[PDB]
Amino acid sequence: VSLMEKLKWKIKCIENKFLNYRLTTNETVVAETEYGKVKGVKRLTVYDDSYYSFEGIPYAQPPVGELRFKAPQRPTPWAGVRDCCNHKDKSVQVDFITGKVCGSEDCLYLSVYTNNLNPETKRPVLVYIHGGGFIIGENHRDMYGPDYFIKKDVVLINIQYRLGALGFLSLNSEDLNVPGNAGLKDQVMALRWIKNNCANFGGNPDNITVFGESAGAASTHYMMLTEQTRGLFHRGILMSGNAICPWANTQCQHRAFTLAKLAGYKGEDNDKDVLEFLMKAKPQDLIKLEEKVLTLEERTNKVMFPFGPTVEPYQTADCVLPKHPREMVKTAWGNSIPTMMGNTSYEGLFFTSILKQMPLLVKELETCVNFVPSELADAERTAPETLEMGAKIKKAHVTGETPTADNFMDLCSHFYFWFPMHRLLQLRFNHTSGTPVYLYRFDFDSEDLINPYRIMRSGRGVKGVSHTDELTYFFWNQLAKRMPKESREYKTIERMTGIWTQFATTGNPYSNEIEGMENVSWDPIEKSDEVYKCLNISDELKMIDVPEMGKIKQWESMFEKHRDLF
Repeated sequence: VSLMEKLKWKIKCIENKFLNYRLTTNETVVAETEYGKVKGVKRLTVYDDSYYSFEGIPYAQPPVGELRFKAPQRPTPWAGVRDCCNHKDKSVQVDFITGKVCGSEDCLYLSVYTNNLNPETKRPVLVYIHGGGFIIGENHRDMYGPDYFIKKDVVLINIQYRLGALGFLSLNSEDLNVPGNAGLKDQVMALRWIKNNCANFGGNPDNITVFGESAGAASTHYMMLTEQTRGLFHRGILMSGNAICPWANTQCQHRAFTLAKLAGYKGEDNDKDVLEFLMKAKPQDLIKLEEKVLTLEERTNKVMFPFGPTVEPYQTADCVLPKHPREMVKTAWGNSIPTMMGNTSYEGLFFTSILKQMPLLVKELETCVNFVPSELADAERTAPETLEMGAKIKKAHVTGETPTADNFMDLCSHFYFWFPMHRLLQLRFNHTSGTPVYLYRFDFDSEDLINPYRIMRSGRGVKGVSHTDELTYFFWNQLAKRMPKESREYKTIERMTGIWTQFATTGNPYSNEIEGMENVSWDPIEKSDEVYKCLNISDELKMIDVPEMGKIKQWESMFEKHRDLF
């Protein structure tokens, strides 16, 4: 458990060291950027492809010292040619295997990849925003390698942004000018850099697609909601997440004091003095104590992370979320670009690790009161309003006589992913105008090719298609290897990067380019279909009604006399 793969991870980080060097070439090139010239280097893949790599391009000022917790400031445009032949490090975070803190505050970088720099005509630009709960993640190629996408004629850009309290501290007093959402404002400025720089790498600035998985999906949705990013891109793909997910959003303004207190602060709960302490502390001490900010009860109520995107307590210079997610769906420019959304066929299997420890988690399901949406439920969660709402949940997911893991994990698929998706689509349908949304369901199961997230649900061996299982067919990671191109895994890489690039190009995810799509006719959802159609992606590709629709609809029935709140 962990120490097992702790040494594994160690003896697979040193691979990535011996393979990264080996796959480096001598072919350097220089591209224009608005801040000055940048030097990249051609790299190779295990499939005998190659691509140009520019890593460590700053899109903002290093947010250190006085810039800590504040909105990003654009960088200093440099003389000469800046080295981008190496990664820069990841935002400060608790690494999943080591367990202790890694990364740096100097993390506001993006990386640009493409198989050809002078291309004949201009390529679609895909911008990937990583997930990780807004508390972990990176654009390092041990985790998100572009090796599969650069088989296609696209420009791929992978961004970083501030995580944890360093990204998402929020304070009421306008005075202190720490409204929240620093990490989302980082994303905004990365997208602004992309808009005005992608042409320098062969990109088409009229054909940008933003996509992300989990917190990166919530992020992509936030970038579709704010008027700050209006017009800055043209398609969005939400993979296992949106901004009205219960975990995508927390009111955290009174949690800074608690963080300060855990770290040694002596003084009041006044924000000015709380800030003066948190500005002086070592970044790693804060990040390691993040752990403990949420209260014992906040956890019962399913608040997942102490700091994250929030409704800002006032709107200044660079605001992005002046209002709650459901309300921004109203005039949001992004409802009017082509969109694809989807989930895996067993998201909640991504709770085995948690559940393993104190299986008491399961008895929750005896009334399911804790999974009632927080906005409908009472603080104690025993108002007859709440016990009866929970009975509705409880019936949709408890299958027989007594609750288990599968019911709990199945319940989690809906609480954290499918139900919010449903709520978003229906809100979207009436804050709208003609704009296709397409649904997929990722249902391809394999153990011969994996990604690191599998050992951070330290599961190994276990079937079903968990949250994050799809990333393996989009991105290279240091646990990957060269599969034979007959294999079901290689074919799935082909299909997934093919569909995503097809969507990025025309706003329509279908083509006869895709072996296996030959019998797929895949149309969007509209305001009126009673039941959602989706492309189910397995060893075969098949259009089907979402199997989850029945459980979704009963979740909707908790709102039968609170319809305004649905």
